[PDB]
Amino acid sequence: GAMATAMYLEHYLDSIENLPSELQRNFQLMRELDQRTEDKKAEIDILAAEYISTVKTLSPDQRVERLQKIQNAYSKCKEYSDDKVQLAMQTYEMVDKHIRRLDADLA
Amino acid sequence: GAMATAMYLEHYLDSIENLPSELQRNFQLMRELDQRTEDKKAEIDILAAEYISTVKTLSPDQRVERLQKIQNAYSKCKEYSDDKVQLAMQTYEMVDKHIRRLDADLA
Ligand code: NA
Repeated sequence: GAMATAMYLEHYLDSIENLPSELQRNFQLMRELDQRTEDKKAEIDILAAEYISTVKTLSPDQRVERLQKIQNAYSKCKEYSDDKVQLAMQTYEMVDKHIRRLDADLA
Repeated sequence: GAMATAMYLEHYLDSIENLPSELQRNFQLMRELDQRTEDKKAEIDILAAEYISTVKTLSPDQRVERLQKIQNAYSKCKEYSDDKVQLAMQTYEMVDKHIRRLDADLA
């Protein structure tokens, strides 16, 4: 059913500029949350790359410093990732609600 | 419009370094904007292809992840087409004002 997928997708995309109020909200919350996730990813990239290059210049405590510090950033990034997945599923019901009504009014 | 603008560029054919700064800026922005506009429309076609071809096997959370990217790109084209209209309007109204000084002077 690629026909219906496409048809519904199109009809949806012509409705973006006035979605339901709670749906815009959810998309905005997901955007802000995606930012927190993108930033923590770029942050982890540094701590990783920095640790790799400057690896030999480190004692046993200075190694256990960076790892236990990176563990904190990975754990934090995961909270965001897990939250997004929940906020996404919640939003999917709203999108399915909207497309059904949208396409009922177009029939 | 275009014809006026074509004749304006024909006047400076050799001496394009004489051509006003506000106008030389705008003529580039129009060319840059057209690339960014033409890229986003292509990106949307690919993203929509991915979505049509794999929606059946995608979980609700993943269906929303895809929909985020397509929405945002679709918003960006809408934005880039409003930008192109208003930039060409401003560029054309500038060219007209510059034509009135050169060719259509009141003396
Ligand atoms: Na006069």
